[PDB]
Amino acid sequence: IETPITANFREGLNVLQYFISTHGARKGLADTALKTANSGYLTRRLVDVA
Amino acid sequence: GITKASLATESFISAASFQETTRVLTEAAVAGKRDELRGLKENVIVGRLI
Amino acid sequence: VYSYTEKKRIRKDFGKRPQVLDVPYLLSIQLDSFQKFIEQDPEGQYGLEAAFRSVFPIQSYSGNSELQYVSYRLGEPVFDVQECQIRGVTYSAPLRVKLRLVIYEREAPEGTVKDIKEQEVYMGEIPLMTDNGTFVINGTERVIVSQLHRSPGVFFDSDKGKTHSSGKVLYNARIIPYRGSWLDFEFDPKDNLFVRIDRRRKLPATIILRALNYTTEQILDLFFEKVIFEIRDNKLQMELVPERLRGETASFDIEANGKVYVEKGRRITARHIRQLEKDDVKLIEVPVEYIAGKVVAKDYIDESTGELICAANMELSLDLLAKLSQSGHKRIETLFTNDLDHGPYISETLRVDPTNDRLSALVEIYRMMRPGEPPTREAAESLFENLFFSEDRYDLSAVGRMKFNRSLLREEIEGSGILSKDDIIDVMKKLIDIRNGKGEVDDIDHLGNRRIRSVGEMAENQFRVGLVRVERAVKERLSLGDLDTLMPQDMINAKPISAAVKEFFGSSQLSQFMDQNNPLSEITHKRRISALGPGGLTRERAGFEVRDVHPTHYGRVCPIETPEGPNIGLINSLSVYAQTNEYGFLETPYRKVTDGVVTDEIHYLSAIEEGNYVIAQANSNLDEEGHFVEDLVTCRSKGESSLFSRDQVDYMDVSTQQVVSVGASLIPFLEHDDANRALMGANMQRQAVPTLRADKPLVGTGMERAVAVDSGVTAVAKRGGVVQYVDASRIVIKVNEDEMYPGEAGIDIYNLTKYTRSNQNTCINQMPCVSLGEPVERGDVLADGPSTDLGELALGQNMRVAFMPWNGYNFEDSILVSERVVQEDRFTTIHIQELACVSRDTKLGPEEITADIPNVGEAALSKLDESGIVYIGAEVTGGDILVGKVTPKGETQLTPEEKLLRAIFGEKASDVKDSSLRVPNGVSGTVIDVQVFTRDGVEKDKRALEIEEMQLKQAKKDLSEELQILEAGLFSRIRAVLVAGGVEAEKLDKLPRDRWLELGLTDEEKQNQLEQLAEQYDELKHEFEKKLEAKRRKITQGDDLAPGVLKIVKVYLAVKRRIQPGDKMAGRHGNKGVISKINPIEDMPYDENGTPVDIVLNPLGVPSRMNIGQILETHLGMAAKGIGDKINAMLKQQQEVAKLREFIQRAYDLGADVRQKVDLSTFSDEEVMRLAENLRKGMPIATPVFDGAKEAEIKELLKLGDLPTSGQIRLYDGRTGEQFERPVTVGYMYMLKLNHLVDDKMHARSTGSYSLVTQQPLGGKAQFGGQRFGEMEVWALEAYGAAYTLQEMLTVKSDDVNGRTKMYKNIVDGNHQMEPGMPESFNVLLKEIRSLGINIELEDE
Amino acid sequence: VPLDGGRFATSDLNDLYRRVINRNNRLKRLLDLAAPDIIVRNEKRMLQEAVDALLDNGRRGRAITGSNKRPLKSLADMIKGKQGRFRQNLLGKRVDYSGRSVITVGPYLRLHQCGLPKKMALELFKPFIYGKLELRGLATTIKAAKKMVEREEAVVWDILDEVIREHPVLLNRAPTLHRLGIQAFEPVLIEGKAIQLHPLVCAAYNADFDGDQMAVHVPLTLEAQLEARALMMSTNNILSPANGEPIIVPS
Amino acid sequence: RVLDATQLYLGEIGYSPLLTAEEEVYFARRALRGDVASRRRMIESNLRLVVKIARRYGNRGLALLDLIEEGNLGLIRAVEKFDPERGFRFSTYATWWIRQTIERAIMNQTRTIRLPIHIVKELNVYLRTARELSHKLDHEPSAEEIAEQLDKPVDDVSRMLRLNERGTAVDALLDILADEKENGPEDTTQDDDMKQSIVKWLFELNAKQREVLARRFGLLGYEAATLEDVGREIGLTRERVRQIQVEGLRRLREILQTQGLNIEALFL
DNA sequence: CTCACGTATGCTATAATGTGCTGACGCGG
DNA sequence: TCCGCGTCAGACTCGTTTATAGCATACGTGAG
RNA sequence: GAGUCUG
Ligand SMILES: [Mg+2]
Ligand SMILES: [Mg+2]
Repeated sequence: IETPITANFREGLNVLQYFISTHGARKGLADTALKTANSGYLTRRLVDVA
Repeated sequence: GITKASLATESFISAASFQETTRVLTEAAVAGKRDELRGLKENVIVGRLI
Repeated sequence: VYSYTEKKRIRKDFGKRPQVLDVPYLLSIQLDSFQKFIEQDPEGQYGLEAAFRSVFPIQSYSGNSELQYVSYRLGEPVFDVQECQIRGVTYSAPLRVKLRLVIYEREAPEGTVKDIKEQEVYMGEIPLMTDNGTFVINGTERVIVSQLHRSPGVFFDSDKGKTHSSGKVLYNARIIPYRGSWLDFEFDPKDNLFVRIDRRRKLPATIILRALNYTTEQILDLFFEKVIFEIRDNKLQMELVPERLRGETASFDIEANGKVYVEKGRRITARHIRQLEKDDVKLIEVPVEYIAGKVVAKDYIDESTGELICAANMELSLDLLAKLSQSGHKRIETLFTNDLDHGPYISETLRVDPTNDRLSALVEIYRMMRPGEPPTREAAESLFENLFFSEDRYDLSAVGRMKFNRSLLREEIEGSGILSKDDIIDVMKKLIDIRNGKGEVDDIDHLGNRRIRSVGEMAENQFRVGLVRVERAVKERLSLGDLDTLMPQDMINAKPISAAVKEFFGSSQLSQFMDQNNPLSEITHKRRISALGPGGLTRERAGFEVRDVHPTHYGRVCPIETPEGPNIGLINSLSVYAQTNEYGFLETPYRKVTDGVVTDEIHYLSAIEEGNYVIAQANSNLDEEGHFVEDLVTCRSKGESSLFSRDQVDYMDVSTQQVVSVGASLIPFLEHDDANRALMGANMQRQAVPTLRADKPLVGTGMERAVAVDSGVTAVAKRGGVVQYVDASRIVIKVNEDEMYPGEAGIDIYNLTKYTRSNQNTCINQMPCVSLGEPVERGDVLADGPSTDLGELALGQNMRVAFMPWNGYNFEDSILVSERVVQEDRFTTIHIQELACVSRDTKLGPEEITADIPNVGEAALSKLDESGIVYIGAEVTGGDILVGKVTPKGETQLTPEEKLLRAIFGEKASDVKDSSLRVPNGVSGTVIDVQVFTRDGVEKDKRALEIEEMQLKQAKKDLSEELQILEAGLFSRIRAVLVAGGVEAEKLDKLPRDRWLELGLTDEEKQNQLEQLAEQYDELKHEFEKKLEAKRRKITQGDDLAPGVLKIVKVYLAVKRRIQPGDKMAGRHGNKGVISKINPIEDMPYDENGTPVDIVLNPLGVPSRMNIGQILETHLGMAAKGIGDKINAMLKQQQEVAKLREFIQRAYDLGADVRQKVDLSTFSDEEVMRLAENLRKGMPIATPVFDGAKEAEIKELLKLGDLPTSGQIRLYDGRTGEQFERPVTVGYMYMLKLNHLVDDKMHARSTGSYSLVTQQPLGGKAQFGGQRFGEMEVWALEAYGAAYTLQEMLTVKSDDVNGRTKMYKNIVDGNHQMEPGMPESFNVLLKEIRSLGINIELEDE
Repeated sequence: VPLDGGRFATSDLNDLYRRVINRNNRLKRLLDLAAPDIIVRNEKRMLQEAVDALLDNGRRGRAITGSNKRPLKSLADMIKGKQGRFRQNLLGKRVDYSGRSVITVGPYLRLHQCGLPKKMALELFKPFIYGKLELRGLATTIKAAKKMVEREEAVVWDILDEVIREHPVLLNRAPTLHRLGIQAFEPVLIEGKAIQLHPLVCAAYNADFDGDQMAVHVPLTLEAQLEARALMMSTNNILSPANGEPIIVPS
Repeated sequence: RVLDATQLYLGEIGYSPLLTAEEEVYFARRALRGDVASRRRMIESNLRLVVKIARRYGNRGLALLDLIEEGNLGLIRAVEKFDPERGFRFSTYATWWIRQTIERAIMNQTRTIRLPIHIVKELNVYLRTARELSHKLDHEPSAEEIAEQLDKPVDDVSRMLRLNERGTAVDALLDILADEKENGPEDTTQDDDMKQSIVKWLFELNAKQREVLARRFGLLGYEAATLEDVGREIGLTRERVRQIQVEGLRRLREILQTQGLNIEALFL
């Protein structure tokens, strides 16, 4: 995003800064649910080979 | 590379347990292949000592 | 100006932004939607009306007979919600529909004067929605979640690369109806336009135009602009349009008049173009060689021969030009196709098109959908017309047509549900415009393209399916039968419609068990939006783009409330102020800004409308009754945010809260919390179990009261007035004359629900809020639900918390709690479990529920009464028998050891077994209730009969008290009317009230009032009789159960669970923990004043977590309690009402720019001391979300409490007495006990039952299962050495049948030797491979 | 098999075998009856369709939908899928003498110990109790020993304390990514329903006590006990096998 | 790319000749006399009729192809027992046969457990009655309400509606269900303890008492005999066998009171 | 040794004779 | 175009709705 | 099989 968040938690985040935060947050959480499986599939391919 | 290397093992019990079980068993059945149970997965399948 | 329930306890508001619009009814969506489905509208096709008019009238295949719809009616519900829940039946109304069988003559042309038969037929019961928003299906409360799907209309999309490493953007159009086949247009790498009907095989796009009867020349005239070529004398000329060339390179020397404008081989810039246009250039002379390649538009033929010289859409040559000239044509219409802006797409597509005429095109279309089957012309016309041009199989709906017309830039919103020939071409036109570069692709995630279906639309659809199944049956029977004997009801079947609707409300994905842990859980569940289920996405189908927050979600969908799971992003909580537009798009309120002045005029804007205006932010500072204070206001438009001038501003956010959902609105200092942690906070509030004592939150937001009231779990006063009678069971209010209607008796009775089972086996208990003889207004809380304080929502309990390590007892989020919490029974929770015992009928004979049970101790049978049922109030523990039962046994061939044993005790015990319902092992409780369901023919148990005696007498008492309080209340009114114009005070009270039918007065309005009250009295007299007969019938009524089942006994156990190590606790900033240890009071850190802390939480679980909200909550919580401690001190010493008033006014009116004013004064002295008594256990404060309390306001409040500005205190170790070497942050965090109790999760197994085929032990604690030893876990043993441990786990511990028993015997024998075997799953594998016909043998040594 | 409700429940292989037998027998009939060849052909197609559905349903095109609309599970489907028999019932299994519960800290523990709930351990070591009970002559036989445990008599606790002494128990956490996701401990009997984990091994399990749970497993044989104490013990698996740096580290 | 067995077959049926009245009579007379071609042509020409009835008989038991083939069996019986001498048309007579054979097959094959048509026919009447009741009673038929209308026994109506319940698929439900015929190791171990104890108990009581007691119950002997049947061995008594059987059990009752069972192992 | 009970195969006659839910995953070989 | 892959345990709930003729002889086993 | 969940 071209506009950074000038403020900090102590000062206080607004609804705009918070809404913009959410994107990154949820992509992170979705990443944990969805991405975990290719890592694990690599462990399993490795195990079978060796 | 890993996936093919695991399927190239001369044990069809390991090949079947990994993936592609239908195809592995047709090619083993047609070859009249004999698995002498040398690897770890093979022994774990028959419930024997590793 | 405050309400009576607010006079008892006022929350201090740190909000500064005045609320122009109040929070609406939160359970608006469910109620409006379903209400539209059942709502009787004559015109407005909504739910059933629409459904009948759509299908009906159904006319026979012969055309003699037809069935037509008149009107429908819902019968009143056979059973109330209560009886439905108990009995385990669906709460529904019978659907009776008037239908008219009309018959035509075949001999007369269309004579309708033969037979008209009209009758009211039953078609199913439809499940009804409760006033709360739920459906009771088979005695279980369920919620049908609103759905989010792609709105019908058109969409223009494009694979951004993907296909062809060429990296070509292939544009496509998708026409989506509400019902029908999908119509796709798409480009190919070679720029050929293709059509996929119903995403089948590809066909050239032009083929569909031929099917709609377009000649080649007409197609070209539609997409292409024409260029005229005049052949004058000998030189070639062409009619020039100044621009066309534009950004092209001049292939010839372009000469106009006599004078050369372009140089040959140079690019024509803007100057050349304006020069040519101003000179008015219309003819330009050109070489003959430039036409080699130009495409002819029309068919040009030789007027002499009358044969075709060149067909339309044919590439010209020097020789075709010559032949054309000499024939006598000196004007040639050719196609304008200059790459770049005007691409020859359709021209190239016609060359790819194998078809010639209309028929050839219709045949090819027919052959695509039905490949193989020979064409007929009738078949091909019928199929093509029935795809997109049939009113019955295709329907864009109002929203489809509306979005379609707006996408093609039309003026008219409303139109046909079927696709017009004009529609299809306009869509192709726009596709091609987008390929050319003018026009853009629409977004799929954009809420302007995602629509909400709540219940009523979905119930409507299932109901249409039912009708369609009926239509086939009906039409079939209308044709076969004789018309005159046969009436309409013998043709209709109710079972298809009932089955369609039953399958929706019961089998459907979107119909799920209501989540009832707590009020907020309910309210948030009912306002859920799911993109999943039928007609929606799947977890497999669901990408990353849909899941993420879209710009348009602002004010409509919560960005911070989504399951952290596979459903992350598909399930969404609705925003606070959000609502559904008439078409079902989401919309949000905004304040109109007129001439820079910000009006209170409020407009709900849809996703698409929002894009167009510039909307200021809610935090934008308004200037005292007019315009914005600041010159450059921070606003948002075109989906992005920056500074704007004041004149540019169109609108503004209504509240600061509108972005957030309900659940997140309850988080105090949300502003200071990371969005991830906040998500889990809002998610865990839903898991909060209500405690024995519902404790308000000291640090609230203000949504607390809204949520408690709208959830419905609180009893709220409709009429108000003064409370005549309080009881731990009921509240009777006497209504005030101003709202009290002069027709019926003006006494409201609210019956409270006492201690009832929830779906999660939590406890639902209503207690009375008000005292005896309290004056109340409309919308005052009369009784508190389970997790509600005086009107406010109370999910858990606030506690004195200190942030500091303990001796590792708060290691990783682990929580250290004081014994005082357990003593004070705070977070003690009530749970009610339901156990059933079923008496079935078997091939051997019926099972008996006697107390007479073979092989059972007197200890066990002590607790069962005559029938074999446990007594009410009886404490029970695992293995105790609740309902005694015996299953008849047949000839049982016993062994020599069994025959010798049965001989020794002589306890042959007849031909019966022991199948008694006994308390599950380790669960221990008190029996609160017993219910018995018997069949109709079978002789009732002695215990069943005494139960009915109780229900009958209790029913009689209930109804009797109704008629008594209603008669007393009604004559109390007649008494006041008679005094009006007839003073008889003492004289009327002396004669009996029963002999008041004679009493009247003069013929005026007051005599008519007496008549109203007398007709009501007698109405109630008979009503009481028929009510009592109904109750008596239901109590006697034998219930129809499953086949096989003679009777069922349901036992309800009650359990009090104490808080304990392993139990899961959290705050509202997503801060979880498991309790590690319960510390003695002596051991806990204590203040200078000697007061011990309740909970010790770990400092290190804050700065990493970036939920700073919890710390602000703690500082403010201590300040709140500071002021409560001052009020408690002033109340203990009595002191002056004047002095308390002073302190309390200075307190409420503290904040720098406090919005909320509280001009204490007007409060009467009695109101003030009731208020102080509530404020004593800590002054409750409200910190709105994004308009919360500032640090400086919290420190100012602390100073008012004489607490430190740092909110850190000196603490002393309880154990040593020595001080901690630095100040510790202490205050009050509102804490929640979640449903995840250790009591429910601990499980252990040595040996048990084993699986059917695989012979491995079962899974799960309910099946007494062994833990799964997975691939992962095996590999660990492989990495180690551990070969015996692994084999054990593979063999004697799982399948190996002989091995496991043999090794069990060895372990009791103390041998600890394995003796392994062959795992049985393998023997099955072998059998399964031989069943495939593969010989798989074991080859021996 | 008969469900309790009086209803029956059966494998889909029964529906597929019945398809095959009906069509095959009808083919025998139409051959005995000398039927015209168009009809014979249809029956031969239908017979091949039924056998192909029975062997591998869904490979030969549209799978045969049974009762719900779901395709019938065929022979090959029981072997093939991850869920087949290989991955589910054979390369990993459900296991006896296995339990679970929520984990919580035991800062008082030494590195080689873990808090094991009384009731959980009572159940896991049932045969070991029966065994000592009969060697002390406190129990006359196994059913009397079982009833003494059911009654949870005071003497039984003393015996159970005696059995657990120097007997290692395996603790496992999902997911088991590397070998230290299983470790052996000497158990310490504790009143209460939560497992107590030593802090320093929380790193290897990636255990944080906000509700995580652990599997318990009892090594039965002398060999398995020794492999647990020597190879898999907490104390003995200090260094990461992936690197030379240790895993057990205070936090 | 016509691969589907159904579309292939229906393609082949369409490819047939359609018969007239005079043609049906000519072929039918030759057919009953025993013509090869006549039988073939009448069957092949009337396949279309089977399909029309089989098309409206789907989604009830078997598949369309399975319903068409069984329907074709009715066609064969129809051609065999057709009477061309009666002026009445073939299509009318065939329709009966096709519906009969389809219905009969649908009543047998559809359910895994063979159900008799006798019960199925009764069931039909109960369900038709339920339909008429439902139209007038807004509610659904009770068992007793149906029984009242047919003047039949409540128990008989309940038995029938009890057979209406269909079977459920195990494939999962298989893993919830556990072997009930296979006893657990703990139970099997308990039987081993008892059987072993008996052998030791037999050589603890008197020599004649453990002979007579064991061989009666079939504990040591091969066959479980009765008081009178113990006479076959050496006892050859009725009174002395009964006194000695109970004398063995009385001394053994005191052996269980002293070891610590009796009332302890009475609950069991 | 005989009859009842459970189960099955039989025959009836206006003419009728051509089918038919959910759609969209993504990467590699 | 086709087909081979996609992390590891745990909790709970729901589900297996609907259809069709009547009466005579014939085939076959079981009970008294 | 479709759920709502805890890592
Ligand atoms: Mg962290
Ligand atoms: Mg965790």
